[PDB]
Formats: sequence, C-alpha cells, structure tokens
Amino acid sequence: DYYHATKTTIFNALLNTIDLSQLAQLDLKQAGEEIRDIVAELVAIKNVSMSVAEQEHLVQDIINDVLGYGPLEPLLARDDIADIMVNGAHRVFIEVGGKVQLTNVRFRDNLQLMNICQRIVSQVGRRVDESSPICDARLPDGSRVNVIAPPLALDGPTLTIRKFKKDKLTMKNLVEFASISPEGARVLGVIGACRCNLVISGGTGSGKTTLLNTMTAFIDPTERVVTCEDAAELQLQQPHVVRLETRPPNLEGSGAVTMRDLVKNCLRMRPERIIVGEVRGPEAFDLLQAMNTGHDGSMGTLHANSPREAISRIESMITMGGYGLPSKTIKEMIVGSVDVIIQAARLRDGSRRITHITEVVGLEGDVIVTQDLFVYEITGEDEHGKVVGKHRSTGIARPRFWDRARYYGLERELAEALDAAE
Amino acid sequence: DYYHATKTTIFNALLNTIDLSQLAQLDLKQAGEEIRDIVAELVAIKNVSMSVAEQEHLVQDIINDVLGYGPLEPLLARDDIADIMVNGAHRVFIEVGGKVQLTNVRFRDNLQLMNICQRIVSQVGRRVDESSPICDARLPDGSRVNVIAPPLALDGPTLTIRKFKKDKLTMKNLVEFASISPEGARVLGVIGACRCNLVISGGTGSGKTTLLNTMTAFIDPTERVVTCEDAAELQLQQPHVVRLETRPPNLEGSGAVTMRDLVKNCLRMRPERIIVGEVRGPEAFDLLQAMNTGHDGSMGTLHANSPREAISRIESMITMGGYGLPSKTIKEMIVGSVDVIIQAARLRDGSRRITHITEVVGLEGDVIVTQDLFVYEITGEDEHGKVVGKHRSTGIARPRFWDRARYYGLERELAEALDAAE
Ligand SMILES: Nc1ncnc2c1ncn2[C@@H]1O[C@H](COP(=O)(O)OP(=O)(O)OP(=O)(O)O)[C@@H](O)[C@H]1O
Ligand SMILES: Nc1ncnc2c1ncn2[C@@H]1O[C@H](COP(=O)(O)OP(=O)(O)O)[C@@H](O)[C@H]1O
Ligand SMILES: [Mg+2]
Ligand SMILES: [Mg+2]
Repeated sequence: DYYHATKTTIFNALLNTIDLSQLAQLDLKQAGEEIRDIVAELVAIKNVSMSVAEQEHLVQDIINDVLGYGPLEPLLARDDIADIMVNGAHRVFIEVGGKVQLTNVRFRDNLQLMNICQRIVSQVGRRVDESSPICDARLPDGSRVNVIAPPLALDGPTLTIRKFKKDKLTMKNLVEFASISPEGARVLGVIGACRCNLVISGGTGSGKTTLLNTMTAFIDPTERVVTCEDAAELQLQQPHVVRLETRPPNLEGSGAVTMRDLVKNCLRMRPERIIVGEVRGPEAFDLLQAMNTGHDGSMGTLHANSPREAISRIESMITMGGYGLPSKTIKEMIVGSVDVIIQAARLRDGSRRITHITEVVGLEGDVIVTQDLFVYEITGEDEHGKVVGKHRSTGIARPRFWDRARYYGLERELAEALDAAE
Repeated sequence: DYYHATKTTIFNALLNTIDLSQLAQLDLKQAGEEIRDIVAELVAIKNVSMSVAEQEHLVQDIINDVLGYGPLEPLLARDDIADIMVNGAHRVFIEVGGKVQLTNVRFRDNLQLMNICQRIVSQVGRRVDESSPICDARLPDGSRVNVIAPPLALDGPTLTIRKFKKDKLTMKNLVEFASISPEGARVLGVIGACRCNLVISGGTGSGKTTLLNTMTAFIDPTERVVTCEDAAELQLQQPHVVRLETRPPNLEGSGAVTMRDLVKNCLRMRPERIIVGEVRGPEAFDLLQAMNTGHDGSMGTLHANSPREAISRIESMITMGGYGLPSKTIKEMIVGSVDVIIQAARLRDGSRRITHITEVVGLEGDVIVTQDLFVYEITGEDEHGKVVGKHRSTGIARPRFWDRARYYGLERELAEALDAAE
C-alpha cells in the first residue's frame, strides 16, 4: 500500500514535471537517466521515507512505465514463462511448465495497458487502435504478439505473448515425432531435391515454417536460394543463400517494401529458388510466375487447412492482386506453376502431422484436379487421449513430377518410397 | 599477414591524411597520382620494406579502394566471369563457364560494400540507400546491376552484376555442339531468312535467348529490326536495329514502361521485324498483332517445355491482357499469327538440344493443330550417362511456310535440307 501510494505520487509528480514527448524524442539511455534524476529530486522534495533500494525500484518502475513495457518487464525477462496472457488491465496469466497460473501483476488501467500494447506492436512497425482493433505480429526475438482493442475486447485490451522456443526441429525429429512416416520423409526428400514447386499449406501453428525449414535442407548447396520473409524465421544451411526481409510502412505510411516487391526484385537477382516466408497477398501471383518462368523449386508457405482450400486461397490472392484476370486464367496459372502441396495440420489432441502430400494433376473445365500421393488416416484414439493414425501412400506409382525425378536420377528412390508405404 | 598489416596501416594513414571530399572533387587521374604519391611517402616514413612489385600492387589496391570498386575490380576485369553475386561483405560468387563458384574475394566490411554499391549505382545516376533500398540499373557498358540495401538484406547489402556477354554462340557452334543437325541448321536458316513468324519456346536454361540471337543472324541487313527486352541480352549485327528496354517502376510505383507499351509503340515505329526478348505477359497479344499486320518475321522467346505448352502459355498471356476475347478468338489469332515454333530443351546430362521445329498448321474445333517438321528423338543413354539421340525430319515435303520460301527463292534449299534430314 505505502509503496503503491508513493509510486503513484511520484508518477503524478513526474507527469506534472516533464512532458513524455520530450523524453520520447531523447534516446532510451538519456531519457532513463533524466527520469531517474527527476524521480530522485521528487522523492527528496516529498521526503519519502524509504530505503535506497526502494527508491531505485521506484525509479526503475517509473522508467519502465514511461518507456518500457510496464509490469510485463519482470515477466518478459523471466525465461521459464512460455506465454503471457493479459485479459484486460487487471488479469495477467502466465504459462509456467505448461500450466497457466494467475499472477498478482496488474496494470494501472486499460489505458496504460493499451499504451503498452501500442508500444509493443509499433516495435515492429505495426499499429493497433480503434480503427484497427486486431493486430498480430512477431517480435524480433521470435515471440508472437496478438492484441485486440477495447472496441472488440469488451473487458479491456487483450494481449497474448507467446515467447520464442529456442530449439528447432529437423526431418529426423519429424520422423521421430511420427509427423511423417520414413517413406513420407524419403518422398519429401525427393520432392525437395528434384526442384518441385512446393506450397506448404497448413493451419495456424501447424508447423508450416518448421516444415519449410526442413524442406529447404534438400536444396543443393550450389543453388543460389533467395529467401523472402516478414520476420526472418528460416535458418537455411546452404552456403549460397540470400536472406531478404520486408519493411513495413512507417507511421507516415511510406517506405513500405511489400513481399511483392521483394519477389519482383528476386526475379532480377539471378536465383535458382525463391523461398517466400509466407504467401498472404499479391506476391502469390508473382511467386507463381517465378515458379512458371524458370525458377523451379520455389517454395512458399500458405495458411490453409486443406490442399483444396490452399488452391482456393491462392486463386483469391491472385484475384485481389490488382490485375484483373479470368478465373480460368488464374486456375491454369496455378496448375502450371504449383507441382506439390504439403498439408501440415494440427490434430484434435494438439499434435502435428503432415496430413497430405498432393499433386496438382491438372485442370478439368473450371475445377483443378489433384491427386494425393500421401494421406494420413486417423484410425482411433489411445488411452491417454492422443490421436492415433497412420500415413499411407495412395499407390500412385508415377506422380506428375516423376519426370523431374528422372531429370535428377531420383526416380528410383521415388519409386522405392512410393512402393514401401502402400 | 605482413602485407595485410602494411595495407591496413597505409589505408589508415591515407584516410587520416587526405580528405575524401577533396579527392572526390579532383579528377580520377590527378586523384590517383596524389594518392600514389601519398602512399609512397607514407611507406617511406613507416620504414616498411617491400618489393617494388608488391609496393605497386598495394598502391593500386589502395587507389581502387579509395576510388575504384575495391576488390571487386579484378572480377570485373576478367572476361571469363559472367555474373558477380555478393551476398554481404564476406561472400562473393562468380559465374564462370556457366557454373557458379565461391571466391576468396572478401570485402573489408558491410560499410565498405555498401559504399562501393552506392558508387556503382551513382555511376549511372541512380542512388540506393535506406530510403530506396532496392536499385536496379543498367551500366553504360551494358552490365546490369541490382543492389539491395541492408535494411532489406539481413546479411548485408546484396549486389548482383550481370556482365554483358561480348561473344555469343553462332549457329555453327550449335551445330558443333550437336544441338541441331546441319540439315536442321539449314532449315533454321531458311526459316529465319523467309521472314517467318517465330516463337522460340524452351525450358529453364535451355538456351532460348542464345537460339534467338543465332536466328537473328539470318535477318536481311536492309530490314528495320526493333528489339524489346527486359534486360538487354541480344546482340544483332545488322545495321538497322533499334534496341529498346523496359523501365521497371521505381519504389514509388511510377514511371513503369512495360514491355506491352514497348511493343505497342513498336507497331508505330514502322519496323520490318519486332524481336521481343521474352514474352511473359499481355505483350504477347501485341506481338501477335505485329505478326498479323505485316511485320512478318517477328520473333519472341517464351518459357514452355513443348510447343503445345507454348501455345497454351500464349493463350493464357493474351487472356491476361484484359480484353474480353473468347478462347476461340485467341486461338484463331495464334493460328493466323504464329508460323513456326522452335522448342529447345536442356536434357538430363546438361546438353542443349533443339527438340522441335514445328509449324502451326491450323485450328480444328477448339484445338490448334501443329505438325513437327524436325524432331529430336532420344534412343537411350550411353554408358557415360550422356543422352544419345538424333535429329530427324518428319518427312513433310511442303511446310505450311513453303510459299514464303518460294517467294524469297529459298524453297529449293528448304526442300533439299528436309530431304537430307529424312
Ligand atoms: N511436426 C512437429 N512436431 C512437433 N512440434 C512441432 C512440429 N512442427 C512444429 N512444432 C512446434 O510447434 C511450433 C509451431 O511453430 P511454426 O513456426 O512451426 O508454425 P507455423 O505453421 O509457421 O505457424 P504460424 O501460423 O504461427 O506461422 C514450432 O516452433 C515447434 O515448436
Ligand atoms: N545450344 C547450346 N549449346 C550449348 N550451350 C548453350 C546453348 N544455348 C545456350 N547455351 C548456354 O546457356 C547459357 C544460358 O542460356 P540462355 O541464353 O540463358 O537460355 P535461356 O534464355 O533460355 O535461359 C549461355 O551462357 C550459353 O552459353
Ligand atoms: Mg510460420
Ligand atoms: Mg533468356
């Protein structure tokens, strides 16, 4: 109580003493030093009866509130905390050891929480407010931040921070986790090596980026690969890799470098493969053009819960991408460009699997016909609640991309894998 | 070590001695002479013992770093080096003999690399920086330069210099490489000299542009040729040639001059032939129009793995133009415009082959009918792994374009070559 009252009085005095805009104009170190000096002066003026440690703690709290992330700072610093959920200014939950717990942390009010959320989202050039209540982003340290504004979040601004996991999986791990059978792993190796235009669809948090990172491991080291991303997630191991990242528009609305611009430039950097960190806009069109004009092996990842939905989503993205084209034009462009679709999915038990490996066979009339080389069949459930299933090959001995395999001498391995998991 | 340490010390002394702005004001010759004199004086003062050749090499390197393009200079000098790709200050690949390879060339740091890139772009007036991180330009000597600034390129500024190839393969070379048999070479010469409408399709890296450049050697000197290219690659030897290049939009999205606009104008420039570097968009329509409207002999490369795929790609490209043309109308336009399609493919063993020389016979209901005059048949593969095959004439004695050959007086050569290949 006494500490809280002293902190409130000191904050009010500081607010009445200086304007936050001036400090914001200053650097973090200079602003923090000035805030500490002003807080010490205010404490001396008020003759607050507290220890030097209490004064330092109050100064640190004031500095964090003015420019830091407020009460989240101790939680963000902590490593064991995997997730932080703030359901309004007065409810803060943290995930520790896989269990959600209610912390005593509290914000001053929904306005302070909204300011903190706006700071966090702007840290990556994103803006959240009444006009744009919802904002999802990925911070540079790899944590995912989701924010909803009061207009939608009835009980106050809602914030979710999912902190980055250190480790990253490999195809061997996926085989171990039963995400894909060994024959499926071999077929994926053939698909990646033989320069097949890939689309790695999947639901949110279903392993799209991890699967793409594993797939890139099959690219030949000699190939010049150009990776475009919004958050710099991939960790390709090849020597000749060019890592590009989009630049979101500044607060003035200028300086934007969308993924479409990155892909258009990539067409002029003499790459062999263009790897888009995630297709969500007009770049799809360009990417498909890249797939269909000599940049074979270009891989992208897409948000879709099934290959059919992935194809429909790609068609829509091309449609809204400025250019007005016939639906059949876009459909046959997709058919010509995309060779394989891999459906990463999350099961009802929360586990992750590679449900579909599918070929874009062709276009019949106005319907894109595809064939599933590999499908995951769920056959029940275990005693612990975990889903139970198995990956089975559809038995297609000659997939549409067989020629590509022949071009690289991988046709023998493709046949072996397709036969060994019938 | 000793040489590197001496070079570093000399560079530091020169930086502390001569102002960069003053040297920039001075001309290249005077600046170089002053820099050489200052470096010699500094070496004498430092009492550094080195050979005359070593001292001259160090002075030249220092001058290049101060004024030239630093370690990038020798790579530009070498003729055999086609492309130079710098991914950050520590990695430099060069395309030699058509294969990319890493080089021990390393820049001092990313700041030096960015400075060199800025100087290179400014040489043609363009400027690249954080405000405009992406810069694509054509140097006066014809080399294309693409630069990506650090904010987009995570690993440091990315540079791509595609040098213009001085010498290009001729039809004699293609005959030597067994790409086309001598009878096929004669038939191609007849097709080129007959002002036959042409489309040179092909797969990735299949030599479409090289084949087009070879075929343009048959154009009569007196014809007024007009060339449209996204990137200047063709080198026609005729006297009356007009070379045009598209201008991609700046980052502001302004000033774009698409290849469609270039061909639209070319229809007004009173040409005898229009040579489109590569048809990959709506420009197809305009190109096809040029073929209908008396500009007989127009050529254009296209990405496709077979003549049927080339025709389908042309239809799709025409549909992309926004005109409400039905499919039947587009097929009729293609049949009436295109005369011969040359499909060049790259085989498994890396060999280039002119797989097909096929006419566009006509249009049955909904289906374009083509007849292959010349076909490359693969009989298998030798124990060395190379694909074994031969070029065979289909036996069509009177090609659809026979009348044009008779008009130009080449019909007898055409018949002789077709019979000999038979
Ligand atoms: N096959 C798998 N088996 C087990 N754990 C997995 C698997 N794939 C991913 N994970 C774990 O789940 C996390 C999901 O993050 P990931 O980047 O792979 O997902 P995503 O599909 O890109 O999702 P988002 O929609 O957030 O981009 C991975 O970081 C890893 O921790
Ligand atoms: N018929 C051929 N035989 C041997 N090499 C070839 C042939 N055609 C092209 N090349 C080589 O291939 C390289 C690239 O070919 P390119 O002109 O880019 O074809 P495309 O434009 O279809 O990719 C050239 O540097 C050339 O040396
Ligand atoms: Mg992802
Ligand atoms: Mg070309």
